[PDB]
Amino acid sequence: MNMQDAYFGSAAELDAVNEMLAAIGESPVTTLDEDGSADVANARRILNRINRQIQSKGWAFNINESATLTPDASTGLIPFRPAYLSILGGQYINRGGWVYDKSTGTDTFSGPITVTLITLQDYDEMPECFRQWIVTKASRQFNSRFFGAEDVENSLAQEEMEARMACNEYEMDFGQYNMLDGDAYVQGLIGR
Amino acid sequence: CFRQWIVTKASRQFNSRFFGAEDVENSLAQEEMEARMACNEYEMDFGQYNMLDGDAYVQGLIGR
Amino acid sequence: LEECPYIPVRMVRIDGESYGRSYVEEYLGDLKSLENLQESIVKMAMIT
Repeated sequence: MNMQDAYFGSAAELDAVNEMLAAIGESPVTTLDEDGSADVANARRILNRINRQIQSKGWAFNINESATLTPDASTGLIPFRPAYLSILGGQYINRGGWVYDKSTGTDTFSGPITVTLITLQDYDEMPECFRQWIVTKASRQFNSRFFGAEDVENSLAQEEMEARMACNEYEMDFGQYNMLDGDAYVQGLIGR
Repeated sequence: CFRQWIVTKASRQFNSRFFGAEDVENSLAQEEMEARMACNEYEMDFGQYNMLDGDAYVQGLIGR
Repeated sequence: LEECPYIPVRMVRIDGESYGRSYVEEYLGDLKSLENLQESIVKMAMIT
């Protein structure tokens, strides 16, 4: 979603589909809504699945360690919406479509609970390095499922590996992790 | 993460039992392996197992 | 002044201060650093 301009949310997603089409040597499309077909529709389905697969892995920018979930007002039930890719940092297991607690055998919560949450975020609002990886991985998966060529898959495998490294460097640059002053245990030992 | 592993493993099996292509099986073999790693990391992230303070026997030895 | 039963004795005296500083303070930092290293070494043996 782009609140500044709704065009950017659709133009970016058009290019992603328009780029996976070129992975198998297809002429670009102009309008996504007015071009149904059975090939664009397959392309969007793979792009959607790959998008949340990479996001659910957990990165320094899409992980919120201080996320809170308000458990209603009268009842104490937290709905387990499908946007929650992974709720960790506790013992919450999605018992019956609601947020369970495992450690305490309860489903109702008195007040908001803090937890490390990963929320499904739109493709167009990802880092550019991750946007390239999502498209390249999706196009590689879109080749094997439907076209299934040989030299195309060999070339796409190299591109996905090359694109994955770029995300790994950005993940390190974003967090700039430290084993002396950023480390959660050595910091105490350094103290003198 | 577990849902992706279930689907990828099932689709890889569903190929071999019924369709049985060659390039599809090779591609899905790598996909299933990658999905299994993602579930393994989630297993450790969820449990946060420790060999000093979470261990059932070493924790007793730490006492001084 | 010379003969008072209450004699406050201090070591390592710093001018402008009402009290002295202990001798261990000059080496407390090394004691803290050695404490952490010795702790972790014993911790590894218990894992072993």
